[PDB]
Formats: sequence, structure tokens, C-alpha cells
Amino acid sequence: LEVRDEVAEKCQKLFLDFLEEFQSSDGEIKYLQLAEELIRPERNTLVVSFVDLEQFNQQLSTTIQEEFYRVYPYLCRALKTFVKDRKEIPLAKDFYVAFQDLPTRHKIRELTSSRIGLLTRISGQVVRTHPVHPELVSGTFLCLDCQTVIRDVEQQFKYTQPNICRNPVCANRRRFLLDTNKSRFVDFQKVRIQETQAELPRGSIPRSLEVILRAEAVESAQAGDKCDFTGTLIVVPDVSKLSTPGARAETNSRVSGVDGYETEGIRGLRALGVRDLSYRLVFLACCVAPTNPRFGGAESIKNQMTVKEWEKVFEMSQDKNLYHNLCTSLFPTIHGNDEVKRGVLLMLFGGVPKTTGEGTSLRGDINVCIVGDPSTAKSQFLKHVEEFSPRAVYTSGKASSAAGLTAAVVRDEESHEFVIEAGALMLADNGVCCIDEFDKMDVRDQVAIHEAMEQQTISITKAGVKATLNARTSILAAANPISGHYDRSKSLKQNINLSAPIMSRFDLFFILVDECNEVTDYAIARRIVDLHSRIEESIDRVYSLDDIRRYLLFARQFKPKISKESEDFIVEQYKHLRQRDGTKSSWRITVRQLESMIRLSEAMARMHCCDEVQPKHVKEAFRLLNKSIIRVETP
Amino acid sequence: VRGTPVRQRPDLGSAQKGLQVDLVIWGTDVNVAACKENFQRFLQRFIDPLAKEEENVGIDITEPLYMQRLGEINVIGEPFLNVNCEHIKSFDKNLYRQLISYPQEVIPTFDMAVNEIFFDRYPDSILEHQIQVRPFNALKTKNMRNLNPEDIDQLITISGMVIRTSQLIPEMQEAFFQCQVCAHTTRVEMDRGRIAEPSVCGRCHTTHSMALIHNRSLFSDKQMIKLQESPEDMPAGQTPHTVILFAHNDLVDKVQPGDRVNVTGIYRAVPIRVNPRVSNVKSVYKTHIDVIHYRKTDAKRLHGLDEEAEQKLFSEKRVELLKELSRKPDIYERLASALAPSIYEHEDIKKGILLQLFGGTRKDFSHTGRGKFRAEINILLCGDPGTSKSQLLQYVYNLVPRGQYTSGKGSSAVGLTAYVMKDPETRQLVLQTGALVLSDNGICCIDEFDKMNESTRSVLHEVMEQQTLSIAKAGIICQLNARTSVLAAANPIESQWNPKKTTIENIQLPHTLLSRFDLIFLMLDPQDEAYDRRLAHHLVALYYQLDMAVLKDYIAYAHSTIMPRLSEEASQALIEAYVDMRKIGSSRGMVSAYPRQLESLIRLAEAHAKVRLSNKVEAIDVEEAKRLHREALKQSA
Amino acid sequence: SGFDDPGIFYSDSFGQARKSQLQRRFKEFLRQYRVGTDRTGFTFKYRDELKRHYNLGEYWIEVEMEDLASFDEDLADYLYKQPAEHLQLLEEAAKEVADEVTRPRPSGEEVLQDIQVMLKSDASPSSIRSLKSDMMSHLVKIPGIIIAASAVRAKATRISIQCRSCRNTLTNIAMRPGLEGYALPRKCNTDQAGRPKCPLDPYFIMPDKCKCVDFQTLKLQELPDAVPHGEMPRHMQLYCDRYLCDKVVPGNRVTIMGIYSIKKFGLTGVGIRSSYIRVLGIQVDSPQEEEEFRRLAALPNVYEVISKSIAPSIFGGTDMKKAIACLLFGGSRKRLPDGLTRRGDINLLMLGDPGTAKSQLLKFVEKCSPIGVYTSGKGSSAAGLTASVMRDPSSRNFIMEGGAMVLADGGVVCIDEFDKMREDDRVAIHEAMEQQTISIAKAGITTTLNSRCSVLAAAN
Amino acid sequence: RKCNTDQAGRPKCPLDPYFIMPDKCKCVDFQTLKLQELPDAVPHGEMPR
DNA sequence: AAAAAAAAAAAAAAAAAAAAAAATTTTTTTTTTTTTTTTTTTTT
Ligand SMILES: Nc1ncnc2c1ncn2[C@@H]1O[C@H](COP(=O)(O)OP(=O)(O)O)[C@@H](O)[C@H]1O
Ligand SMILES: Nc1ncnc2c1ncn2[C@@H]1O[C@H](COP(=O)(O)OP(=O)(O)O)[C@@H](O)[C@H]1O
Ligand SMILES: [Mg+2]
Ligand SMILES: [Mg+2]
Ligand SMILES: [Zn+2]
Ligand SMILES: [Zn+2]
Ligand SMILES: [Zn+2]
Repeated sequence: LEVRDEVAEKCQKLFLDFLEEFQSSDGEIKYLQLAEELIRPERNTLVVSFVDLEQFNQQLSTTIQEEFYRVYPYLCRALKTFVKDRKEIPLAKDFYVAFQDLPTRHKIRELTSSRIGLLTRISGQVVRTHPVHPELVSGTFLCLDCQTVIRDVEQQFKYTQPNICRNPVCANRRRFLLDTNKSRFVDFQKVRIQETQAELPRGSIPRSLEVILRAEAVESAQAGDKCDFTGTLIVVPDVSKLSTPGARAETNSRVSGVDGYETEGIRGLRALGVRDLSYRLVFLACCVAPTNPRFGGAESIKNQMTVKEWEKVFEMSQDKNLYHNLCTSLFPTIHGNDEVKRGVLLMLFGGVPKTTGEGTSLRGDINVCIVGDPSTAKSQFLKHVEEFSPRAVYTSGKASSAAGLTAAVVRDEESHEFVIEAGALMLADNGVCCIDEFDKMDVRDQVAIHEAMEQQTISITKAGVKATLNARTSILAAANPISGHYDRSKSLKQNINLSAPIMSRFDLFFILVDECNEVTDYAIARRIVDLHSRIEESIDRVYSLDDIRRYLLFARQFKPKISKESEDFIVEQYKHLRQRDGTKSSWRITVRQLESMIRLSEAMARMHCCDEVQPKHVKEAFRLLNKSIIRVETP
Repeated sequence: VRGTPVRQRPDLGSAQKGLQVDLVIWGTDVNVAACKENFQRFLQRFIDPLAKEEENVGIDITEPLYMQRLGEINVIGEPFLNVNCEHIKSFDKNLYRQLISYPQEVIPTFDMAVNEIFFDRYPDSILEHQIQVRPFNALKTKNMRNLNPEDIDQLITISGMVIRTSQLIPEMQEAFFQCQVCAHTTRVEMDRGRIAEPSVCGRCHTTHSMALIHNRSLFSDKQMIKLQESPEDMPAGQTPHTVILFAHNDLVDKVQPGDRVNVTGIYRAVPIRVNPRVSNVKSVYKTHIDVIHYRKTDAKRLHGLDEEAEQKLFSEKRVELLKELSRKPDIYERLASALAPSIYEHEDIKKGILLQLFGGTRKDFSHTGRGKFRAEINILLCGDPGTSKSQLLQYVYNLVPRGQYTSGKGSSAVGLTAYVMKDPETRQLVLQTGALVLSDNGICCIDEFDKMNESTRSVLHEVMEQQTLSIAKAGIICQLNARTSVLAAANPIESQWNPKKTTIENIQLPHTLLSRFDLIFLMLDPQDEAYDRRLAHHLVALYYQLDMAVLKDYIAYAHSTIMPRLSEEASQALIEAYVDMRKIGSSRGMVSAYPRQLESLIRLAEAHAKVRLSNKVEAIDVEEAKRLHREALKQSA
Repeated sequence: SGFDDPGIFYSDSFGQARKSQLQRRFKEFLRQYRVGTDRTGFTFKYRDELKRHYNLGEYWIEVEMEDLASFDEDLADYLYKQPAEHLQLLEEAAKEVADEVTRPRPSGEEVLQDIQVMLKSDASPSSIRSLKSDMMSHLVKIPGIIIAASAVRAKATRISIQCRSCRNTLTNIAMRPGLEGYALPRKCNTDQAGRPKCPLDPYFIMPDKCKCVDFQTLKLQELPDAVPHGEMPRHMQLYCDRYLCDKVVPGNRVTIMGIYSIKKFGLTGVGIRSSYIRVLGIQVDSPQEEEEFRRLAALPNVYEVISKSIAPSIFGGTDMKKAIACLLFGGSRKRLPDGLTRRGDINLLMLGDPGTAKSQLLKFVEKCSPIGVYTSGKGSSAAGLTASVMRDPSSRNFIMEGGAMVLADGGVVCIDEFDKMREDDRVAIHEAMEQQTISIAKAGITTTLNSRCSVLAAAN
Repeated sequence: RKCNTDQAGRPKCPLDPYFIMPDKCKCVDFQTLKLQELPDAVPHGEMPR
């Protein structure tokens, strides 16, 4: 006689009151105003703030946090009442409730079994994301021994058939045909995340667990992000996970076996309905946010800007000496190496990719190489770029086999499709890849990144799946000279051992010679020792890391023109550069250096967020290249 | 009993019927009442006669030992009582035989007894569940391969090295069933490893209407710990041997890979299904251990990071003894001589190894932008195959916690970093870590470092430079931690330091790698006659044959308490030291200085400060750093 | 190594009472029912009964429901409410106690047979009209008159079946007792690896290896006095089993105790199942005596006391009493080595006026003789005066209808109205009264039936 | 599927009683070729059928 | 002559083809036993 879950229904009542009576500081019912928007299609969840829950009613908040799994469909039906009473939605549509701003936090090591079935939030790095699918939630079946339809059987993260046919005189437990049209599904994406690098124990592999994303919180996560998740920890049934027998269910009916049909062996197990109970933790993400959000939300991003950050980046753009200021903020630790500071900053801003009418994809990224004597802050610059920017992947030399370097393949464990696992270039897409010990990359993969640099794209066809993955990343390379030490009496192409096309593709080359000059030596010693003595202070990044990072994200979408005067200056200055080439530089000048100079001029216009590249930018870009290219010093 | 429920005990296993036979439990002579009263008697009467105040910390020795433990339990609120099987053996033998031979029932009798005593005392405290005894320090099973099947389901203690720990495995405990007709609910506790499903509703009486609801049933934890036995009695020509451990509930994740542990647990033999799906099982039984107690304490090794982090580890008298040792004048040399007594008069080398054991100051850098900064010391020992560099590496590998050892090209980059393997126990492509990752927060002792081919030597640059490590392959795309300290032992070209060759060519290693290192000791042969005679007498005495404890305590206290910060005098001394080092480095025949060598001087100054328990790095520290970094590399000569 | 399959083994049990404990309490009832008073000296009635019967080769006992209730009230209630399985427990208890009492039996009877525990009550019966549906599968007690008793056919209690391909056997299945069928299994369970399986319906009933027991399908009828005025008599089948076969015969007036039941032959007047009573108990409506009769021989006036006591109510005719006592004792038969038969019966005739107590005296003699039949000269109502052989149409068996002269063999026939009897009867008795053998030679067969009666004839 | 005698005995033949007689089968040669499209016949961008 | 790079070999893991493995009572027919009816042959 339809026994009622008293606490869950009281939670439905109190939460319906919360929805229809909690009002913002302005005084209006904020969640009424939010429920207004679920009338639209492609929208079936409200996003209720857990802090609002706490403020309105602490008792209900603790009850939900301690009984989240049992109350969840009840809260969903409370929302269904709250929206159907006002607006005239389709009756069949389902709804969901998404929590965020939860006070407590936990770790993937803390997600122990006691946290099963109750709300919890974690942080993670989204490894990979399987495709969207429709998942069956409530099935309608037909019993193939009396053709009676069994209605609305729940799926507990497994294809569940009705436990017995609803007709009393028919004990069908086997032959059921799913009536697909009558059943209702939920949109569903499975994603894999792993422990953040901060939370690793000693000698520990990063654990990884699978997180299920039900409707409307489905494509929000993406591979490579740093996302906080909030939701239940559930258990999804597993089978044949172990070769040792474990916990097994079976009916408690005391039946025996008659002679010739004795309930032994396979017949016996099928008769009793024996089944192993092997489970696995599978987080059930109710909501997903970036763990380090960029904003509290060019014209669209500008609208997303809050007023304070908007005026901040505005006065940033209006600032003069922003050039050296950005240098200092990016590299407070570094002393000297101003050319590397400038080149790497321009690399972060990037150029403007373009494409011809015929279809030739003109490069827009600008790859930089640092080559020098040992212990000259090369790996340090790459680490600075890594730790600074998002979409800043890092790898070093022979630590990355090609498959993980660019792309790999796996089959969808659920469906027939294949998931194209994202390699370093992909995770660095539309960003930076910092490659260290670039000279010590095998030919088999240095050619791969060369293909990426030529085409901004790699097409993988392997193990039964073909695809054309885009990778518009920019490469910052570190290259040790041959012999360990650079030799200024030799050309660059014989100091290092890169392939000639790779060296051609590389946009900027910086030479860092470890000469022994004692004023500089005093400077460096004072600098680093000052840092170690005064770790926390002794940094004067005039703009905070978040400030300049937001400035980069906002500046990126401005695409400079090239005015006619600047074009005249460009051509005449490249002519002067060729006159220099015509003594000799350690790496000769070609039309690729013209391409490099125009791309750097574009990137300086990008730094100042202009819509026109001016002779100021052109002059500075030429100066950068001219000082980068050095005269080989024969005695 | 104060309305405090007795908790499930997955470690003991599926409960048996508990049948009683009149002559005890069937086939096992325990006499549950006799066991309970004997255990109460032990728990009050036992005063450890020969014990030490160093061992028992914060415990009034003459007062009842385990009752003071119960008092610690009451004040703290952790319902675990770590009982010692050697204490039990000393007090009475038959009780110990009961515990060793029939743990599966003897444990809940002990828990009943301890709860009886606990609420005989303290009838007002609050506990999250009843008290759980945990025996340990059984008779050490020397070689687990010698475990006959006559020792099945007994209690054993083994010592090993944790190589792997699985993800959390749930374990059903209260199958929560719900009718699909009337929604009536019920709960079935795990009967004997099985869930007797109700098969008929108790309110509408429909048959087979009750469906198991998974994530409304309460669960427990379970983690598969893959350990390799490190016995103290290895027979002839027997390879080493992994073993499987299962740790339940609060014991999960309390041991990380690379941790050498003494695990005390009940032995188990289990069938194995022939296929994954069929129910036939091979007559041969695989075995494993269910784990009651982790013990990360050993006399021959330094205090692990957990014991560093814990506070109540040293008595007041012991910390004061450490303070006056710091006040001793020549403590640096005292500890240096204390290290490795069986090696003769390598005072500079042992001072360097001591500085390595101390480490430096792990400095936070997160908002600086600099990235992680290596706070550890890397040492190279260069010499022909007559010196005792291999002996030093062997000794340090034995003495350290989280030690790993490698020799020559008996390795590879893949097997040093990580690989993907089908675990035989779960049939899953799990990830496994190599030596560099295993010795994460300890020491990696590399031997025959010259014969290390380019692929498997190029990975050491990552470790020595960043303290991180990258494995970007088809297996996983991640970034592990490897904060190890490298203790390398290299040989010159043609296995002899001939005089007519400068140092860098005689060593013949990459110059960038020698820059990575932080001390480089060249064990040339001193031809001195008196040294020759003293060495000879020392070795013959080594045949005709400070304390490790005080050494451990001092080092662990220095790690726990004092993190040195630079003093302005030391900063000026360092700047002067580095410019002087570069000035002598004009002649590049020797190993030229670098800003990396400045950082090495920083770290060695911090290590000397920690030797003094300075808390402030000073000119004395910096000068010793310079002198050591010069005598090492022999830049005078 | 995989060439064998040794059997399972198990052990004795070390450690609403369960059916095993009810088995134990039935065992206690039999083993400890003490009937003899301490004044009278004690005896274990059922232990002695099991011992004696099992030694004789009887394999049954008679347990009174009153004794069961006295020793254990709950057992009596259990058998009244759910007789079947509790009767099974009781039979198992009888088997075990039998084994205990005659444990060191000599060789030649090593196997222990089952025991049939018949039960008899003293509670007054219900009525066949009162056997409504609610009293079904409970033990009921009923009176009646049997009218038709079929032949004892062999029904199987335990069987064995062989597989036609693999030739392995399912020895000693148990057949559920009653008129309960048994569907054969449809799968050979004996699985041999790497070989095709035995066919779909592999099993054939090995007839050599079964355990079979008799059974008789009787017809009971409502007692004619018990029938109401306007009503046809009710009937009920009965299924007599293993020692209730031949314990009764048609015409006998009996009281039964049994399980009102249904015929269970598959799931093949909707919902009706033809019903019967699996009968458990039947009743049919010394040295001291020998010493009394030896004294009666020793008396002086034995002749006189018998003569007076055979006609205490019949005035006069003391000589008539004398001769009728001589009759009731009869003479003695002799069979000389010639091979002939000399009649021993004494034949008396009373040719009397219609006033005297001829018919009353005959009624006395038929009551007072052991085997007495009072018939007219023209037989009695639907009962001939002399035997008649008939050849059946269908089975062509010899159905002998028995008259007075053959029904009352070794006794007295009181032939009232000897002066009127059919000529065929007269010709029969002509030699049935001096040869005592009635010869009938029909187209089927010759027979010489034995009519060894004595004729007390009365006529006007 | 079923033996067709009507004379197997008083009982009948089982279900699926027939086993192929291998020796009494008269057989032939066969070969599964993998024919691929003519290389000059294949159009430009496609793959060989 | 020894180091670095490339090619081949060995061994583990995965995807599809095709031969094996498993499940599997109920309804209709019809012979035989029994009774019943009309007739002829025989007896009173
Ligand atoms: N100009 C400089 N400014 C600041 N630090 C420097 C400078 N030159 C060298 N260093 C120091 O040298 C260390 C190592 O430099 P790194 O670039 O890792 O060497 P490599 O280029 O061989 O990897 C850095 O941690 C940094 O502190
Ligand atoms: N001599 C007698 N003594 C006692 N009762 C007699 C006698 N003669 C006749 N009767 C009575 O007369 C009735 C008829 O008796 P019955 O023997 O049938 O006479 P009969 O033998 O002449 O037919 C009986 O009830 C009986 O009591
Ligand atoms: Mg580097
Ligand atoms: Mg008369
Ligand atoms: Zn059905
Ligand atoms: Zn129900
Ligand atoms: Zn068979």
C-alpha cells in the first residue's frame, strides 16, 4: 500500500518551500526567476546554490548532504511541481537539481566507502571524455509468456530487467522484450578524471576514477581542464572483476533439488540465482565548474567581464611600458635574458593564423627555441611558461613516446565507437607546448611535431579509427648544443642537430652563451640568493598572474590588420635584413625570416590589442630578430 | 556496552556458524570465556619489565601499560588498540598460542574483553564504534615461501616493500532491498559472505518483488596491496617473490608505494575460478594475507615521513638530549664518523652523505611562479673499481627508508619510470612504477653510472632537475612525482684514473649532467704510507671483530622541527663564494662552476644548519659548504 | 586424473520444532510408552510390538491415537491436522526403533525393511455426508460397508531409471505415496567433457531394480441405516496399501481412518479432482479359556448344562435340546485308505405342526454355532442355497456364486422349509449331504466344491 | 531432426539422432580467393574494393 | 675500437570466424475393461 519515505517527502516539502520562498538580497525569488528558463527546450536542470540552501534552512541542508542519494528524485519532483504549477511545460519532460558552492571539500583519496550515497565534491584533471549517448533510466518491458507490459522499472547503472513478471500466475524472470518507445532515457557522458598533481602521496601513481555526467552537465567537462565536480559517490555493479570468488547474492528460499534435476553445478547456480556482487566506485557528478575560474560569469568576452576586471584590463591596455612590465611579471625571478623574455611573451600572445584562397594554411603561431650553454635558465623559462599559462603542456626530450605525444586510440568500453585519446599537442592546442631537450627527440616523433608545425593538424588512422585532429599549438623548445657547449665559431645548424626543415620552421632562435663576466655574476648571485632568503616577498610582479592571464585571454581575440605604411616599412626592413645577410650570421636569412618578422609584428599588435600593426611594432620585431641572429665569430 | 555498536570486522573474514562442542569451538580449543578472562587479566596485570622510556613515550611505565593505552584512546577518540604479541607471549604462552593458531575467533573475544574493561573504566566517553584490538609483532616468519598449508588461516608477520596499492574496492555489508510493488524496504546484513535475498515482500507478500538497491546499501573498503617479501633468510637460488595483501576499512591508503613495512595479518588461501565466468575452481589454491596492522618502525632505518609528521614521538628527556647534542662542539664530525663505521676515514665523503640524509629546506614556491625547486642533494662518487663506492651505495641503500638501487645497464627508462601490465589478480591493464618513482621521497642509489646507455641516462635529467617526472605514452598521459636524491657511483674511462687526462675527460659524463649534480667526490688513491697502514689494520680488524638510535632521533627531529632560513651574513657569504668559484673556474679543465653550483652551495649550507639545528643559515655553514664543495672535486689539486 | 568422480561424503549432525525433532519425539513415544502400571508391572508396549512383529516378518504395528495423545498431546494434534508427512516421520521412527530392538539380527535379513504404522482411534466417526471440503488432507474417521475390492496390483514406492545412451542410473528415487504420479526427468545429468550429450528424453524405467508394494482400490458405501430416508447412498474410493490389502473384503462393515485426499496425476467440472481416502487404519465390526473348557469337560453334568443352556427360553423338548447339542458338536469324519470320505456331520429334521418353536430354535442354532447360516429351502434373498459356477463373458474367469452349503463350510446350515425347495437344489443336496462335495462340471471346467456342513432341517 | 523408420522398436528414435558419416561423403576441392579491384581501375581518391 | 642509431625478434594483447555447447513437457489416441440390450436357443 504505497509506503512513503517520510524523510524524503518532508525534504521534498521543505525544498519546494525553499524554491518558492528563498529571495535574493534584492528581494525577488531568484529560483523562481531561474525556473523561468527551464521552459525552454535543451534545458532540464536548475542550479541551486548550496549556500542558499544553508542560509534558508540548515536542517534541510544537512539532511540533503547526509541523504543526498535517497532525496535526489524527490528534489527533482519538487522542481517538477515548482515549474509545472507556473508554466505549461511538456508533461513528459524530466528535471534535475545541480548543487554548487558547497562549503566542505574532499580528495579522491578521501572518497571512501562511507561517502557512498551522500553529497561530496572533489577536484580533478579531466583525462578523457567518451561520447554522448542516450542512457535508459526507466524501462517499460513486455513479458514474452503472457504479453503483459511491465511499467517503469528503474535502471541502477546496469541494464535491469523486471525482477518478476507482474502477472501473479506467470513467474517469467527471463524472457522480457524492452518496449523502447515507452521507456525514457537520460542524456549521459562518461568521463575519466585523475588526482590533481598537488594531492599526490609519496611514490603514488595518480589514481583515476570515472565520473558520470547526466543530462545538461554533459559536455561541460573537457579533456585537459582542471574541474571541480560535485555530486554523489555511487557504486555501479561490476561482474567478473576477480578470479577469486567473493560476495554473492542468492534468494533465501529454502528450495532443494529433486532427483535428476538436483540444484548443483550450473543448473544449481542458475536455479538459486547466484550472482557475484563486485562493485567499483564511480563518481556521479551533479555539477561541474572550473577549479580556478577565470571570471565570475571580443565583445562576448567583454560582456562576460565584470566591471572591475574590465577597467583593470582597460588601464592595462592604456598603460605604456606594459612591455617591460609584462616581462617583469612573467619573469620576476629571471635577470637579464631580456631577449628571451620578449620572445616568449610574444609567443604567448601569438600571431594571426591566416589561409589562402587556394587553401594553404598560413601559420600564425610562432615557435621559439632557446639554445645555450648548460645552466642558463632554459628549462626555467619553459617551466615559467608552463606554470603560468593554461593550455601550457610540458614535456622533456625522450620522456614522451609519440603515441602519447600527439594522439592515441581506445575503443569505447560501452559502445562500438572509439575514443581518440588526446596527446600533448592536443592538450596544448590553441596554446603552448614546452618541449625540453628538443635536440634529443627521436626522428620518429620529431618528424611528427614537424608535421604538426607545418599543418597545425595531425590525422591519426590506427587500430580501426581514422580522424583529423586539430592542433594549433605553439612550440617553445629547449635545445642543448652539440658537445654540451655552444661554439660561436660555427654555424647554428652545426652547433645543434635538428633536422633542416624543423630548424626552418622554428620562428625565433635565441643563443644563450654562458660567458664569465663578474658584474653579471654578482647580479645573478644576488638575485637568486635574495629569492631564497626572501621567498614570499622579493617578487614585484606589477600585475598579478591572474591579471595578466585574463589580459592574455581577452587580448587573444583581437586580430590586427597591416596598414600600408607598416607594409612599406616591413618590406624595406626585410631588404635591409638581406643586406646584412650578404662576415656572415650563424644561421642564414631567407623568406622564412620575413614570415617570422611579420608574425611577430602581428603579435606585438596583439600585445597592445590593436587593430593595426604600426611601424613601432615592425621596428621592434626587426630589432628582436636582428639581435636574435648573431654573427659567427671566427678568431 | 554503552549503546555503542560493535563494528563489522571484514578483516577476520566471513563469520562461521560458531558451533560449540562439548569435550570450545568445533575443532579449535579456545574456551571463549577462558580467553576473555585471560585477556582481561593480561590487560590489567602486564607491566613490561625490561622496557625503555624511549620506546614507551608519554606513558607512565609503572602504571598499568595497556590501561594507559586505553586512556590515550579515551582522550584521542581512535577506537584502535595496538596490542603486542610479544607482550602476550611474555605474560602467558597458551593465550599466545590461541591467538596465533585461531585468530578468526580469538580477536572478537579480545574486543569483547577490551570493551568490558573500557566501560568498566570511562562509562561516559563517546566513541564512533567499539574498540578493535590489533595484534602485531608475531614470531617473525623469516621466509614466507616456507609457509606450509599447516599454517593456513593463522596469524603471521612479514616485512616487505609496498610496490603497488589498488584503487578502493567496495564490499557489500547491508543489502538494502526495496519491493517494486509496495516499496517496502528491508536490510540483510552480509550473512556469511552471501546476501540471502528476501524473495518475498513482508507487507504485500508478492514473491520475488524485492530488488537490491545498490547505493542505498552500506559498504566498507578494501584495497589490494602488492608487496614483495624482503626476508632475512634467503635459501640458495630462490628468486624474490611478490605477495598480495588486503587492507580493510581504516587501514586503506595508510601505506604508499616504496614504503618498507612490517605487515601483520591473517594468512588466507582462496580458490581461483578456472575461467572468469565458470564456477569450477582449480584444486591448487592461491594465497594472500588479510592485514590487521601496519608497522613502519625498524631499528636499522631512519624515521619515515609519517613519523616525521607525527608530534608525540620523542619524550621530553629525549628531545632535551637532542638539544644538548646540538650544543656539543663537534657534532658534525661526530655524526659523520657515526655513519658507516665499517668504512675507514672517508670523512669528507661521509659528511656529504650526512648532508644528503638531512636534505635542506623544502621551500614553497607556488605563487613565486618559479615552479618546484629541488631541496635535495645529489652526490656522485667517481673512482676506479678498487675503491668502496659500491660499498657506500650498498650501505646507504640498506640504511635509508625509501631506498632504491640500480646498477649499470640492468635497467631501462621504461622500467625506471613506469609501464602498463595486466595484473594477474584482476585481469586489468594497471600501471606500475619503476625505481625512480618508487624511491620518491627518499634515495635512489645508482651504481656503475658510466655504463648507462643514453636512453636510460637521459631520464635522470628530469628527476635531478625538476623533482617531477613525465610518462606521456599510450598507457597514461600524466606527471608523476619523483623527489628522490641520487647517489651515483661512476667509473673513469678504461676503469682507471690515469694521470695524463683531465678530470672531465677521465670521468667522461655529459657536462650538463655533471652540472645537475651537487657534490662530486673523486676517490683517487692516496699513496700515503700511514693511511695505507691504518686502512690495512682497519680491514683486518673488520675481520677479527654514535648509536644508530640517537642518529635516527637527531635526524628525524631535525626534519620535523627546524627548517633553516637564510641569514644575511650567509647570503653575502654565498654571493662571494659563487663569484670566487666562477673566478677559479676560468680554467675549464676542472668542472666549471655554474648557478646550479650556487644552488648546491645554498642547499649544503641549509644541510649544515640542520645538522646544528640552526634554524638560521650562517657564515659558518656557508664556509663549510664551500670547503666541502672544494675538497670534493679536489679543486686545490 | 580427471578420469573419476568419487562421491560426496558427510558427517553426523554434531550441533515449531523441526521435522527432525518431531522424528525424535516419535522415536521417544515408541521407545518409552510405558503401559503397565507399577502395580501391574511395566512394559513398553510398542517396543515389544515392533520386536515381535519384525521377528515374525510382519513389518507393521498398530499405534493408538489415544496413546499418542497421552504421551504427547502436540504429536496427536499434529497427526490430526497434517497426517501425511508426520505419518512419514512416524514410519521412519518405527523403522529406527525396530533397528534398535533387533539390532544384532542373524544373517539372512541384513537389510532393514520399512515399517507400516497403522493407526486406530476410539473417537466416534464423522459421517460420509459430513466429509465436506474443509476436512480435506486432515485425518478423518468414517464408517461404511465395502462393496467392491479390486485385485492387489504392484505399485512402486522407489524406482530406478537408466539412460539409453550413457547407461547410467538414477537409483532409488522415492515415489510419493498415494495415487500420485511421477514425471520422468528429461535430461541426463551425467556430463562427460568433450563428448556430445545424451538425447532429450534419455530415461527408461529399469523394472528389475525397483521397490514395489501392493495396493488395493476399494469401494466404500454409506451405512444403509445411516442413509437418510430419501437419498441414494454415498460412496468413496479407498487406497489400501501394503498391509491393508486383504484385511477387508466386500460386504464387510468397517470403520476407516485415513487422509481425505485427491488423485494427483498431472495437471491434465472445472477444477474438480477425483477424490479418495488414503486409508491408514481399519476396524471390522487363551490359556484361561482353555482351562475353562478343560474344566467344562471335567464336569459331571456337562451334557445336562449344555442341553439346558442351548434352550433356556424354549419350553420343553429336552430331547430336542439333547439332539441339537449332539448336532452342534457334530460327529467325526474318517477317510479310510480306500480313498473315500465318511461324513461326520449330524443331520436332524423337525417335521412339526405350525405352532412349536421350530424357526426360533433354528435362529438359536445359527447364532450359537460358529459358522451358521439360516436359509430357507429356496435360498435367501439374493443368495442361493447351493454353489453355481459361471464363465465370465469378458475375462472368461470362473465366477463362483456361493450359496448356503458352501458359505457355511464346517458349520451348520439351518434349512427352514425343507419341504419346499427347487428340484436342482434337491438333486444337489442329495450328494452334498452324504459326500459333502458339490460337483459342478460346466462347459468350462470340472470342480468339486467342498460343502462340509450339517443340516438342521425344519418343515411342516 | 527425427529418424524416419516407424520401426525403431516399440519405442522411437531420439530427437536429433543423425551423425554424419564422414567416410561416406563424396567431396570436392574448393578455394576462397580474395579478389581485389584492378589498380588502374580504382578511381583516384577511393580505396580498392 | 667503441658509441649511437636502426632493424629485427620475441612476447603479450586484442578482434573476428566459425565450429561447439545447452536448453527441453504437454496434448491426443486408442486398446482394453466393463457394462448393457436385443435376440435366439433351450428349459420348465
Ligand atoms: N640568469 C639567471 N637568472 C636566474 N636564475 C638563473 C639564471 N641562470 C641560471 N639560473 C639558475 O640556474 C638553474 C638551472 O637552470 P636551467 O635552465 O634548469 O639549466 P638547463 O638550461 O641546463 O636546464 C635555475 O634554477 C636558475 O635558478
Ligand atoms: N414352545 C415354544 N416355546 C416358546 N415360545 C414359542 C414356542 N412355540 C412358539 N413360540 C413363540 O411363537 C413364535 C413363533 O415361533 P417359531 O419358531 O417361528 O414357530 P414355527 O417354528 O412354528 O414357525 C415365537 O415368537 C415364539 O416365541
Ligand atoms: Mg634543462
Ligand atoms: Mg417357521
Ligand atoms: Zn508474464
Ligand atoms: Zn511489497
Ligand atoms: Zn546419459
